[PDB]
Amino acid sequence: LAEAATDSILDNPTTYTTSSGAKISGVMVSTANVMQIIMSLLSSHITKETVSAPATYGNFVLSPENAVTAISYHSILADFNSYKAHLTSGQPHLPNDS
Amino acid sequence: MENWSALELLPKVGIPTDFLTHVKTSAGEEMFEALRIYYGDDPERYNIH
Repeated sequence: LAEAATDSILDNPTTYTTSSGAKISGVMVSTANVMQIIMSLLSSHITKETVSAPATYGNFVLSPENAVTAISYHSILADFNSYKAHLTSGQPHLPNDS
Repeated sequence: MENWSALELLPKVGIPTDFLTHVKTSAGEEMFEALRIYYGDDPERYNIH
């Protein structure tokens, strides 16, 4: 039942890992009765472990590419040589929420 | 320890390896890291854009 599932396009290798290096492959959920039966029957393979999990939710991140589209639109729309945000000194910096 | 590395074939194709450091220093390590994340180069640290 666990083997038949296809894997996902996204999977962070550092999240949901046990105290050892083992990677968690998935989760089985069922009512209380089924879990009682399984934990009684297959007690040898069951084990209680500590698992590292994401402490907080994920963030909205704005794609760096869409700055290029905005700059192209401004190139069309801005006055002759009036636009200047695309050139600057020092390290280049894209507006970001990091 | 790999059979061979991607950097080794860069001179064969016609791009010197030192040029990669030129691009990295031009990007400034802030925008470079943002773009490297965006392109999916770091699985340990990825978010949906």
